[PDB]
Amino acid sequence: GISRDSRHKRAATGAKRAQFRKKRKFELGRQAANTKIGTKRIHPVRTRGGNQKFRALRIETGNFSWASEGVARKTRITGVVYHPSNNELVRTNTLTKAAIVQIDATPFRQWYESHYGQSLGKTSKNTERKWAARAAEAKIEHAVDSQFGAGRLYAAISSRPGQSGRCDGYILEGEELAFYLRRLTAKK
Amino acid sequence: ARGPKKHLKRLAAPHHWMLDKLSGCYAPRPSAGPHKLRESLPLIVFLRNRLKYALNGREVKAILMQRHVKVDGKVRTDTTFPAGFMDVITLEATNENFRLVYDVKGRFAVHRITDEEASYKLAKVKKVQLGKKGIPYVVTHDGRTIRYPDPNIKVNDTVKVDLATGTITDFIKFDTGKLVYVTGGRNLGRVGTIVHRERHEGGFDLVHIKDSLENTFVTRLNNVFVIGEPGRPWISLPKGKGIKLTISEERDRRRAQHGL
Amino acid sequence: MKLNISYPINGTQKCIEIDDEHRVRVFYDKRIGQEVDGESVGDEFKGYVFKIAGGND
RNA sequence: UUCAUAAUAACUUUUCGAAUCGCAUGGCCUUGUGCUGGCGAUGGUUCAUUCAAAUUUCUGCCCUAUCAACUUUCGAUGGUAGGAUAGUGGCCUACCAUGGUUUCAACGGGUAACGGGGAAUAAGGGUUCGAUUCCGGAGAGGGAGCCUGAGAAACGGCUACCA
RNA sequence: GAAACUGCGAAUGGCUCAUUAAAUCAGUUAUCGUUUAUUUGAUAGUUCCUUUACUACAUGGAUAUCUGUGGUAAUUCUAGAG
Ligand SMILES: [Mg+2]
Ligand SMILES: [Mg+2]
Ligand SMILES: [Mg+2]
Ligand SMILES: [Mg+2]
Ligand SMILES: [Mg+2]
Ligand SMILES: [Mg+2]
Ligand SMILES: [Mg+2]
Ligand SMILES: [Mg+2]
Ligand SMILES: [Mg+2]
Ligand SMILES: [Mg+2]
Ligand SMILES: [Mg+2]
Ligand SMILES: [Mg+2]
Ligand SMILES: [Mg+2]
Ligand SMILES: [Mg+2]
Repeated sequence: GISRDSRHKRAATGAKRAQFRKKRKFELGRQAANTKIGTKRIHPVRTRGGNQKFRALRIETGNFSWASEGVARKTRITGVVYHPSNNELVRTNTLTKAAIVQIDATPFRQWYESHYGQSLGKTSKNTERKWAARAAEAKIEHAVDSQFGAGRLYAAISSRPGQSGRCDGYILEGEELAFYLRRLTAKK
Repeated sequence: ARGPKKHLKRLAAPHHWMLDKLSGCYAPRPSAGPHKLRESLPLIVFLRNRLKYALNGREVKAILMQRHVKVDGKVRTDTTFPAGFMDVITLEATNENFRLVYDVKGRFAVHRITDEEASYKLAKVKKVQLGKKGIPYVVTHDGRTIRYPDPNIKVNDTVKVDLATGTITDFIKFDTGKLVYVTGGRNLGRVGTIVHRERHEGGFDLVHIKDSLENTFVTRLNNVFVIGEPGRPWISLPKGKGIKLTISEERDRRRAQHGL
Repeated sequence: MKLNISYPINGTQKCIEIDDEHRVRVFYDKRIGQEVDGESVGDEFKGYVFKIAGGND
């Protein structure tokens, strides 16, 4: 149906290319998934070469990830917080690649309580040396700390949730993190 | 149309079958396998047109079902298996083993090989790459992939293959002054030495290859298959031995040799 | 009209042609997947319990 | 090369890792019917290869200025991002820029045009023809839409509307 | 071994030339830009989740062909139970 033909597109100059052949399967491109965050659902699809290519549908949760530490968790999503293609996907709350989003952050705390155990927002004798050997490694970039206290970090998902099925993404850190915050204050 | 093609029409039949213009609308499509459509040789052509052990396709089919036929160790019951270049076809009834090697003309030849040497198959590369479990592996243009090769088996360099077991006996490096058999159209089935390797960025590696007679010629690397170092090629080659004579030279040898 | 009665366990089943209209009027306005009584269907059937499943226009 | 490949982090409506099958009945006694083992079949993972597949590079078409402008509201040209796709992409969407082609014939029209291999003619140069045994491409009354499937926008499949 | 499900095939061949004039097509590259059943080559001790009494020498109920019960003016239409 929704084909990807170079057949259509008039032409490089203008010459309205005549409809050579009825459009083919191998040219096709299916309906856009635009997956929400409202009760976890996935349908697969039989693509080229068989291939189960899972289409995410109202996907809740995805494993959003640190940089400094290098970790990700069974992390709940909250909402579509800013999408730099089209703002249409912000209000409808449709999740998409490179969309800025908010992360429940409780799993990012619970695991951080082990990793270092210094706590973010504001027992046993030999562990105290592993606790002491670790920690004071990463100080974290302020916005992430306040967002840790908010229970709502700023990720920027990088899976393709109509292709993949998985809604797995990436916690914003540093410059890009500093940038998308300015756009969030511009939009709000 | 609508996916891959199942027939192969006889005029389209690659010429080095030497398939007959008449006596069939179709040709046997060489099935999928280790060798490319036109570079292969399906067994029907081999057993019928070439050797004449069968008088028709029926008899070839049965010949494969009873089953003394063994292309590269394994048996085959496939009338149109791609028995390509280097493929050791052993018929245990008659003991008439054949390696598949190009006559100087270009068209493949019956070489009635030993017990004996027909036991390894020389094979090229292709890749060098690595796979999962970090295993380094080598691939032969002439079909197979062989695991765990010697690190300095490089690309466009031959490899002797144990064939029955399927491992590595030995390898010949590719470089200057090394006997090289040829598998490219016009220079196809000639033999020579190697002088240059024009490197060329993107547009195909060339190789300047003087024969015994020292008539120079050029090919591409992909159409070249290193049979050894000069003097000792690792395969027993047919009468002619990769020389490729002139037209008058062939006319001379024919009308000189008249022994009734 | 005809009926298509079938006993499960024994595996014995029969044609019952019914010309009398009152006998057939019990089944009217029911749906495939329900229980029926033996007495209202006829005089030959009494005490039985049918199960309406299946049919044809 | 952001490659092959290897690591640290996890997830996941946690894929795959044989509750499968035909011939053969061997080897040790801890003398149980014990533990053991041959020749095959299919299946199944990504890597290979083959058959291919989609794109795509360059260059190349018949007549017409009694077609000199055309494309850009309704993607035209480019960009950023996504969306989709097996995948590249104005293939689609948002926001932005104003490009793009043109007398070295754009655009338009015509074609009693499917393209090529070739054919006839036959000094050389050529002309005209190529529906037609091979190779591509299309189509299965039209135009759509899709199921299954590795591969179909199938039509000796289906859904519809027109005829 | 009829029948049937599963498998695979029916996207091949065949016909035709309506479209179609940078489109197709020819050679030429490219896919470091992709899918590829089949093909013949390759190959998975880690499923366990505290480790003093647990399905593994084998887990479950269905559905077809069948047994009949039928319809129809028609049809390679098939509804119910076992
Ligand atoms: Mg066809
Ligand atoms: Mg290259
Ligand atoms: Mg990589
Ligand atoms: Mg695969
Ligand atoms: Mg993109
Ligand atoms: Mg026409
Ligand atoms: Mg023409
Ligand atoms: Mg033609
Ligand atoms: Mg015509
Ligand atoms: Mg054709
Ligand atoms: Mg007609
Ligand atoms: Mg159709
Ligand atoms: Mg057809
Ligand atoms: Mg038809």
